[PDB]
Amino acid sequence: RKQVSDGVAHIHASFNNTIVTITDRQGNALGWATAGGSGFRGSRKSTPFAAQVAAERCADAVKEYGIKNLEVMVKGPGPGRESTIRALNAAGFRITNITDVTPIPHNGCRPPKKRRV
RNA sequence: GCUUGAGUCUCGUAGAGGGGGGUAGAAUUCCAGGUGUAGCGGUGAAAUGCGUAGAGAUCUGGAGGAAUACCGGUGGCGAAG
Repeated sequence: RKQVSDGVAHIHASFNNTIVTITDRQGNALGWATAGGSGFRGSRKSTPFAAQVAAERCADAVKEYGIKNLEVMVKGPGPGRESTIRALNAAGFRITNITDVTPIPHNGCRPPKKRRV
């Protein structure tokens, strides 16, 4: 409907997935799409190429809004995160800045006991 | 008998030493919302499980429990824990 020209992107980046969702600095969501929502499975769904395709299916999914400026909130380990930031840059968005917003607890809770092979 | 051992008094310095009572910010979880769709989750690959009664993701508000990131250093205190 309307125009923003400067939105916000959020790349949740797990070791198993990398979901990318956009809003306009208001929490009112606009467009979301996952690396897993495109037929990919197994290790294939955890590749930076899956990140590229995901970026493309958000970029096309936002053409009506047509923002020309982006800020990216990269969170969590990213295998595919490393390449997602420049795919959007090429998708017709002059990314202003990147920000590592990975939440760090002040020893609030006991973490789960990780893999023990 | 004596004052060197051992004790007492006057004056200050450092400290995660101990007990009790207050309070604070991140973080996880749940609930109430607003937006928002087909996925989420995990794996060697899957499956159980979760999702159209609207999940996952995003912003706001609330509730409860536990512990206090950097400072931090084989640095400090304590008879040991």
